[PDB]
Amino acid sequence: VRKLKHHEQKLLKKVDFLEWKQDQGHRDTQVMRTYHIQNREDYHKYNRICGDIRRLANKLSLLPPTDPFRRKHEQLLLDKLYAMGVLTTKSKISDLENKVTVSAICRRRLPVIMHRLKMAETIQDAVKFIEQGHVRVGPNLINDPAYLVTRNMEDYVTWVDNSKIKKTLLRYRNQIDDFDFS
Amino acid sequence: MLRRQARERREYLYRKAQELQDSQLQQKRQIIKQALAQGKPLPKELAEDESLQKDFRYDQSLKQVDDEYAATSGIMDPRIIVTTSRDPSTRLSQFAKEIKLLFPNAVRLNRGNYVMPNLVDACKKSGTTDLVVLHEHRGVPTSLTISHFPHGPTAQFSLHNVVMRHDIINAGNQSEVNPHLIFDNFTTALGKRVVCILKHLFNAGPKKDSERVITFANRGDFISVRQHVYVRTREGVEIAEVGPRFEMRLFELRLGTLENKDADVEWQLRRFIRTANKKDYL
Amino acid sequence: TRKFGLVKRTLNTKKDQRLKKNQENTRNIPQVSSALFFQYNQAIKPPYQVLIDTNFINFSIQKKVDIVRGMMDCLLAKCNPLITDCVMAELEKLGPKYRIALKLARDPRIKRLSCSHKGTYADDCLVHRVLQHKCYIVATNDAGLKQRIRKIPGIPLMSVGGHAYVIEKLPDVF
Amino acid sequence: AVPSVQTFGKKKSATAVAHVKAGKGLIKVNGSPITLVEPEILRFKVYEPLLLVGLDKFSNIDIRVRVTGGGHVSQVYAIRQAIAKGLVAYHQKYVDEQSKNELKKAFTSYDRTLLIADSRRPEPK
Amino acid sequence: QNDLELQQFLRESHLLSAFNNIVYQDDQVIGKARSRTLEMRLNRLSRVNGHQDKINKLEKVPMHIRRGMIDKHVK
Amino acid sequence: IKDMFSSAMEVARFEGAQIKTVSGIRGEIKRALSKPEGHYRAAFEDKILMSDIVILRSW
Amino acid sequence: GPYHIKYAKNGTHLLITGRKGHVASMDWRKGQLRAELFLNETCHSATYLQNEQYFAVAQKKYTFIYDHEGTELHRLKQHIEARHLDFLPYHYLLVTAGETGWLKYHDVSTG
Amino acid sequence: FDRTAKPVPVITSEVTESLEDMIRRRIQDSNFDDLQRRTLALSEELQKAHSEISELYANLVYKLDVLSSVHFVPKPARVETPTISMEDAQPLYMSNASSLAPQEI
Ligand SMILES: [Zn+2]
Repeated sequence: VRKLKHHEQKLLKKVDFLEWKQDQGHRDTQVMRTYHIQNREDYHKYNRICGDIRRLANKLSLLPPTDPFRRKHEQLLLDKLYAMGVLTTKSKISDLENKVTVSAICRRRLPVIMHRLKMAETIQDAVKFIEQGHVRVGPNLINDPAYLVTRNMEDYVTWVDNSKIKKTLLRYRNQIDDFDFS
Repeated sequence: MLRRQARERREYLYRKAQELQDSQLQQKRQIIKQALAQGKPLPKELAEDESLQKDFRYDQSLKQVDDEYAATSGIMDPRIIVTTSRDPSTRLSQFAKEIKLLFPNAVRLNRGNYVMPNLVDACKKSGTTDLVVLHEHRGVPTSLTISHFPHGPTAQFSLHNVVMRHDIINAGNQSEVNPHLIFDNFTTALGKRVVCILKHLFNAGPKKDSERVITFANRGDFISVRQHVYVRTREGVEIAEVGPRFEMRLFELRLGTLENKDADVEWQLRRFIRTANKKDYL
Repeated sequence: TRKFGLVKRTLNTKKDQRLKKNQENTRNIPQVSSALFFQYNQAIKPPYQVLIDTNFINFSIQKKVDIVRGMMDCLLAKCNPLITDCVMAELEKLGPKYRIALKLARDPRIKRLSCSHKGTYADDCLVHRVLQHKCYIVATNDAGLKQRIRKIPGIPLMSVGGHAYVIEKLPDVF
Repeated sequence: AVPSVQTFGKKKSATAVAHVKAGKGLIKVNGSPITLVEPEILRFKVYEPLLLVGLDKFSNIDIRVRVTGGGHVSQVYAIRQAIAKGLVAYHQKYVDEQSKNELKKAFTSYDRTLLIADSRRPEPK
Repeated sequence: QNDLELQQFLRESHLLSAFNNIVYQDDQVIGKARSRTLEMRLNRLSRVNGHQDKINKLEKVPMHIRRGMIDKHVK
Repeated sequence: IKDMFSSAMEVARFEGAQIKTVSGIRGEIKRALSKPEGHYRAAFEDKILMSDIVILRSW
Repeated sequence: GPYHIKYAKNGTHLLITGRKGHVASMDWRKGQLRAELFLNETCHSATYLQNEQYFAVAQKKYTFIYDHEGTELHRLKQHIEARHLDFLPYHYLLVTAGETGWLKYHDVSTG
Repeated sequence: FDRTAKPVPVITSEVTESLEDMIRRRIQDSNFDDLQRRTLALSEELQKAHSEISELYANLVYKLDVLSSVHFVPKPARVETPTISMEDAQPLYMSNASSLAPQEI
């Protein structure tokens, strides 16, 4: 579309082919670009899970404050989300509405975990290294980039053995032992 | 385990970092709770802070042992390893045996050629809660270090006036019962911290008839440690000294284990401040 | 062979020029006037030229001070009173309660001065005249315009105070 | 680029690094022949990786060992561990897996500390 | 008039009537009644020391929508 | 520290005293050295220099 | 395959859509490929909007709107399981019908 | 001259007696700063709110377990009787004795 003239813009104020109100600012596309999300529906599945969390938090808030049921369930939810890694802290109840985002879940995906662990320089590099078969979480090889890492499961995200990446880093430090297969 | 302990240490330090802002928001919420209870006007900043008032509908249901000791306070009994400096004398070995007998779940371990980073790792993988290291100057014990695991506080005490059971007692054996503890004249937050550290070396819930009493009494930043045996006569309680007597002085408290020298200092003794004489910190 | 990390092409709202927000995406230090000493305007001399503001006329009528005669008594010199187009437009917008002020502004001893700006805002118009040329004396009783003229160096300020006009920041008036 | 292998051996503060490449039979430790490794009384500890499997296994390779740290005993044990592991790794990389498995069986039957590091860490009771 | 819970109950008697379709006590009141009564109390406390512009600010509504809502409410 | 005192008895009367450096570094007399006689051990809040002079203020 | 085809109202552009997600927009008389998408998904229909510059594809659940080069502009959450697409060129209305039994008219100019 | 710090206090008869009298008093009062062992009717509208929150919590924790759980996640869900009745429906059986123990009868 060419640039509208002045008299045309007044008659065509609402016209926009690229930004619609139902797009919600292309927040989904922004988040997928930040965390290299490949599947299109991943943001919306994550958003539905966040919506369940926020709906439950709203109901617990509408419960009376000095309710043992309310306090127990809010602490249960805070502990569960913190253990998964979605919540950075357990201090505030209000984080169950303010700090539950899609990006918070996407920061627990495997390439973001590797990039934070300095295993890969970019999230896209981490994605490619995952699909190329270099990454194991424990004994198990993970070639799915969408795999979500728990706080406990962070400690076993490591390079697979016989990896050219692992041999390269050992050879850089001059600590490569070929008996160990490197 | 190498990756687990570093990650948990990072999470612990992050909690210590966020604790200040959490406390500030706590006082901002406490004004609202008092204002709602008393019908008192709010200040201007809390009146115009719309986000805090919107979050108060969630945070209205928020309400003590320390963070390092919170997970297992009263659940699992401690395991203490009592060790000495590198080449202990016979008198230091005797005092180490005495301190081991003072604590109810403590084993005395030969130092030998043990490196402190290797000893701390061994303690961590073996699951001991506490490590106590004893120092001396020609047979006289001068220093006592208590370090909590896996990343707990490390407190260092200067021992004075040390008298041992091998000297005073000609005969008799220690009762080795879960004792009754007496913490006296600990008022400040540093005193509460020292009380927590010293208290959690002992087993939870001694039974009522226990005749052993261990006393830590604060006199002018000096902690007198006594061990006594009581018999409940109808006239009163008579007291027998049954253990070592010493005065201990906290001079350094660090937020890390014994191996770490880069650990943050919770408290340090400052000898050469101008007004050092006036204050009593414990 | 296929590339790795394949993603679906979508709209980059940060960097697409078709969007309006991305579509939107020498040094001048003016010289100090040679009419001025450090705070003293030395070029100015009689006959002075006095830019009148609307409330100056209104307070002149309330205190029954003649405009030309009162200015001549205040300055002890001949003056040229100038009313700009925006000032006359403000007096005309003031309505039917101020037709006396309108007529006393229409008095032919007051010389008109054309404006080539959009809108009718006497404050910015007079301040722009002042910031350009140092030959004017600003007659006003508005507090904000008084503060602006006081901040501008080398510019005399006239006001209606009490029985007659009072001058300020003109060293010649004794 | 010749076929070559790098392996490590440890005993306390001692560390030995063995480079096993294609060669003719040169077995050198710290730029010196293996037959000058001191002490005399412990030279057969260094010799025994060679003697368990035979010198024919060494007929076509060159071993070069650089050792730092520790004392005489620790360095001897580090040397022999590095040489045994380098033999196993070279015979797995450029010779057959059957040769590798037979070497590993011989070394394990004699002394596993030739292959796996002996770590005397403390055990609290 | 110095008493608090009586004046609060009188002020919030309309909300409790609207949403309880008594449960006036804070440890019993649940749901929308709890939310709106907390909002009323907080707004009342904030009114005296908060600037009115920053205290009461309407939800953004298009002109024709808000004018129609006002006209129907006034009817 | 040397030259402040002439014997360990003189040191032992003044043990525990505040001392300071011309730089301004504060310290404490701790113990009397056995040999030679007038010397003593002192603890300061920082490392001091061989160019420094230690002073004790009395009346 | 199979391929559902659509022509521009000029007839200068052709928009093919395979059932297995291969959607292509071309200038068939010039032999010039404007866009080509491999969605790896079930696709039922496609239509052009007011030009060849925009086109709508009825995919597995939601209907998507792409530009001339092939970038996704919109994902219409309100249009669910549409099998039939249409465009009213004077009203700028994209009309979707499908498995749900709901007929939906969407203004492509305002959204 | 000014001294930098208080000397280490000496233990004397009066100090020991004061300490022992404090210990005696706290034993008599039984005040002991011991570590204690840590352990281990609503209304119809409140019951309905609790039931709704319980259902929502069950579904949410199921979906979070599906996200983070290493294995497959199942969906969230004694009278006297013969044990052959407690079995599944098939021609055979393996256990005969009734469910209740003699001590339970
Ligand atoms: Zn003008």
